Parts: sequence; C-alpha cells; structure tokens
Amino acid sequence: AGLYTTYQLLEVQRKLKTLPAFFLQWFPRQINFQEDMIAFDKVIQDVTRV
Amino acid sequence: RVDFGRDAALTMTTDWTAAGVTLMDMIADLRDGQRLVSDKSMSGTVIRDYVFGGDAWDQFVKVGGKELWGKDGLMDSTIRGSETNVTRLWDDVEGVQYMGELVGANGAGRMRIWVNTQKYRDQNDQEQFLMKQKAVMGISSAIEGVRCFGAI
Amino acid sequence: FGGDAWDQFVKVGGKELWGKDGLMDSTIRGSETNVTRLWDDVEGVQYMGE
Amino acid sequence: TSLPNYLAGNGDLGSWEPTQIFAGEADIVTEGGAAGADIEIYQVIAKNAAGAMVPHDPTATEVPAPQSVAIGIAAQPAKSGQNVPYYIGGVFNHAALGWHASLDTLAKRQAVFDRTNIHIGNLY
Repeated sequence: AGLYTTYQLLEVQRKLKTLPAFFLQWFPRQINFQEDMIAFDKVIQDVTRV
Repeated sequence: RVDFGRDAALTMTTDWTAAGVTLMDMIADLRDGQRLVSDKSMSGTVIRDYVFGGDAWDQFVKVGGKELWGKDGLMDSTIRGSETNVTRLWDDVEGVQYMGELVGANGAGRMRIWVNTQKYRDQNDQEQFLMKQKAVMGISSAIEGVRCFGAI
Repeated sequence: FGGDAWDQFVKVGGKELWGKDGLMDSTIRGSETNVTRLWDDVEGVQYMGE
Repeated sequence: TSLPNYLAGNGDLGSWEPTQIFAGEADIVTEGGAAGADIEIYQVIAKNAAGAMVPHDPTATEVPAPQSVAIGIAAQPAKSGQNVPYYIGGVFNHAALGWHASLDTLAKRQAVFDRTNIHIGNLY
C-alpha cells in the first residue's frame, strides 16, 4: 500500500454471444440479381384419369 | 467478508418437503439452476457435477425412490430413453462417494451425483459438516479457480 | 418443436411413451424409436432423437 | 466513470507519511478478545464490566469505572461483536497512538502506564 495499492493483472475474461445459423441449412442456393423482381412459373399437370 | 461477486439469483431456496413433488420436479429444478448458470457464465459450460449433501440425498431418495426404480422409470432396461446407473444400496462413509450418473440416451443431459459428508473441526473445536447437508451444489471445472498466496 | 410445444408434448404423452407397450419398449418388436428421456436445457438447438 | 477529461489541470497523486510505533526493545505480548465498541487502529483500550474491549476514557462513573484503567493498544480496527487483537507488551510511541482529549501531555500519557509491561517513550 502507501500512496496506492499495487495490483497484478490476470487474463481478461471474455464472453461473445453469437447466434448459430440453424435455418440457413435449408437455403443453399444464392441469386445475385440486378433486376427489380424475380418471377416464378409453377405448373401442375394432372394425368391420373380413367 | 471477502465476497467474490457471485450473482444472488444463483443462491436459491426451494422446498422438497411440500406435497406433490415428484422426481421430475426436482430434476427440473436442478435444470433451472443449470440454465441460470449457462446464461450468466463466461464459457457457458454445462454443469455436469452435482455435489449433494447427506440430508439432501436422503430427501431426494425419500421423495423419488418410488418414481425412480419403478414401473418404467429411468433405470428400466426395457426403455431405450436413458442409461442411468444410480445405485440402489450405498455404503455410508464419512467422506465423498460417487453415487451414480443420470445420463439420458446418447450422452445427453448427463448429471453426475456426488455425496459429501466430510466433517472438519471448527475454529471453536466443534464438529461441522464441510459440505452443507440440507443443500445441493453443482459445480463445473470451468470455474477456473486460482490459489492465491500473499507474502510471508 | 418450441420450448412450450415440446414440454406440452412431454407433459401429455410422456407416460404413454417411455412406458409399457409404448413405442419405446425393447420386448415389442414394432418400432425402433430413441427419443431421449433426459435433455440438458441450453439456449440452442438440440436433437432429441428419431 | 464513463467520460474522459479534456481540460488542463493539476492534481495530487497523494502524500505518504510513515508511522513509527516502537520506541524500545521490550518483549511484545498480544491477546485477542471481543470488542465492545468502535475501535480504530492503535487506540488505547480498556475492559468493561463484561470483558468487552471499550476504548479508553477516564473520569467515568462516585466510583471509578472499570472503563478507566487502560490495558492494551489495538492492532486492527473492528466494530462491536467483532474481536480486536491488542498489544500488552513493549515500548510504544508517545504520538502514534490514539488517545483522546484531557490526556494530552507527556506526563499523563506515561502515568496511564506507569506499572505495566507497556511503557510509553518519546521518539528522538
């Protein structure tokens, strides 16, 4: 002691909360498009008929 | 009082003498304590070692010995859901004894049960239980404790 | 499952499951389920079984 | 505890002053007993009627109190209910000890301890 107390430092405890990516395992493909919109075209063809 | 700065929400008080308490209520209570450790702690380490006391283990066995080791309990070889190995019959030594293991199936949610009844002699020369007997403590090896030694 | 969804599922059917004559019974040769009877509660995503 | 300072200014880091206590070569005897009230470091103590360690005060009553015979010199501070280690031997400083008022001069401070192992002398 005296004027002040002599300290030793130890290693700094760190915690770093991330968020693991669970739902992105079903989205594998990627589109990098410079147009405005993206259009799909879905078709259902019934064949089962006597 | 050298207070090390532990949070006051961790020091709990529940009741295992009220009616209606089952086995899964007590395991759920220990699991609530495990959640409050796994949020506050730095490493986020799941506590796998539960050191009980003598009266706490007696209360645990008295409440849950009909549910556990029963018609389709945890320690039932017909069920595929667990691989618990808690001994029915244990010797009594003043000391520490490894009572068993409360694992799920594939190494999941496992708890190691210790019972500690060592008795140190007091400052005032009296017998006192080292591990507190009416309590449950769960500690992990991620506490990373440090033996401090000052100047002689 | 969510937290309250899985806990409601267990709270209603956890005696019909993990019991006599249920899906998890090593004598009866009808199924091969391994839904674990205990699980640690950590904020995250865990795999209960099949 | 958040913002830094920007303006020009001075300040003190502190000022240290030593504290010499011992003035002789007599043996040193210590005992720890239960405290009775607030005791600082090196305040002169006594024992009350129950064995607690009351800080020293003469002129206490008709009949002189047992709080008026001084016995020891404390070593670490404490409160009531706690216990104080205190010196019963050795030769101590006239000035480093914590007396109270009406007990100022050299003659009264040694007339406290004319008899004991504790002697009180002046630093040169």
